[PDB]
Amino acid sequence: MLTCVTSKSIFGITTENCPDGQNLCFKKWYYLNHRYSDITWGCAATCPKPTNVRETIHCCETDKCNE
Repeated sequence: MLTCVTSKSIFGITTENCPDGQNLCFKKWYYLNHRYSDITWGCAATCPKPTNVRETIHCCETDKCNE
C-alpha cells in the first residue's frame, strides 16, 4: 500500500493510506505574478495533467514522497 501527505500546515502534517488502484501521491499549486495558490496534496490513480500554464503538478510513487 501507499501513504501520501494529504494536507500540511504549521499545526501539523496529515497523511492518509491510499485505496487500491491509487498508486501515486501528488502535490499541486498555481502561480501567477508572484502569487501562489494554496497547495493541494493527495493520492491519485493517474497523474493529473495541468489544466493550464499556471498550474504545477508533481507526482511520485513512494510513501510520503509528495511532502
